[PDB]
Amino acid sequence: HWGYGKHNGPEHWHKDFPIAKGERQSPVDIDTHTAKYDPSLKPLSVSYDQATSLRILNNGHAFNVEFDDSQDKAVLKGGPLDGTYRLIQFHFHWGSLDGQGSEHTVDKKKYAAELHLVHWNTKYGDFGKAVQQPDGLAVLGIFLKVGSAKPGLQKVVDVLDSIKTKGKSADFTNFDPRGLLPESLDYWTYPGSLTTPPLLECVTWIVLKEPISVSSEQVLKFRKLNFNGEGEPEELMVDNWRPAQPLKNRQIKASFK
Ligand SMILES: COCCNC(=O)c1ccc(S(N)(=O)=O)cc1
Ligand SMILES: COCCNC(=O)c1ccc(S(N)(=O)=O)cc1
Ligand SMILES: [Zn+2]
Repeated sequence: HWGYGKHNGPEHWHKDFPIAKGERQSPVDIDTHTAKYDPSLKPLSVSYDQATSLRILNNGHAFNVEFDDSQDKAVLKGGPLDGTYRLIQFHFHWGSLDGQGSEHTVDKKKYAAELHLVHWNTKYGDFGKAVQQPDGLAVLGIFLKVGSAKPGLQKVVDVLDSIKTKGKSADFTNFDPRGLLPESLDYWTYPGSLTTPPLLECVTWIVLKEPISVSSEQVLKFRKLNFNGEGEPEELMVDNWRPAQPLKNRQIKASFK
């Protein structure tokens, strides 16, 4: 099936997911000079105070922290969005070395990793119906650079030993995703897609300008995870990022002057 290796990686995905060559694919390079400030964007509202994390899962492509999305407990609104988008999960993409790992790039610069907080538009009732809609999803993307440790990430790092291999899950309640955000909510936004198969073109991307810093030890712990299941030959979970895709007929808007 699909992956990140030579024989099943991004350059192969189009054969089973032809939208891989579509008109609004993600990620993209964010050329900061050609992005345009958009005074029509409303203030962005990240409302995570009632977030209810449930579980962490190694799905063979990344690890997901899942949330209870049966009510409006952790939502994203404002910015480019109409209405309310409910948080369902977050995960990361990262590299084998600190000089790569992000999916979006900024003036071609790659960060060590990228966090994706995935939300679905509540007008569609649940995630599965939302991914049938051109405005079904909003993903908040946050770059990670290696420097000082991020205290609010440590609880994630500490549980990874229990989900080393594909299909493993563990209880992960009472985790506050607000500890993963940078100080500033300045962002760029554009219409795009899921960055993994099935590559559906449902996402309003909101990519924060300010990276968070994580320590070398924190990202090394990400790199000890496995793509494979237990008892299978070990392939380290590293470089699980899709490269930047053609911008095509899209303009990136900035929330800041
Ligand atoms: C199952 O053993 C390996 C044989 N399969 C493959 O090599 C393969 C490669 C690419 C795709 S993809 N990226 O178009 O979906 C799907 C399958
Ligand atoms: C209908 O898809 C089946 C499951 N896939 C997902 O939920 C999914 C969510 C977010 C991203 S990402 N990397 O764009 O944030 C990629 C995939
Ligand atoms: Zn992602």
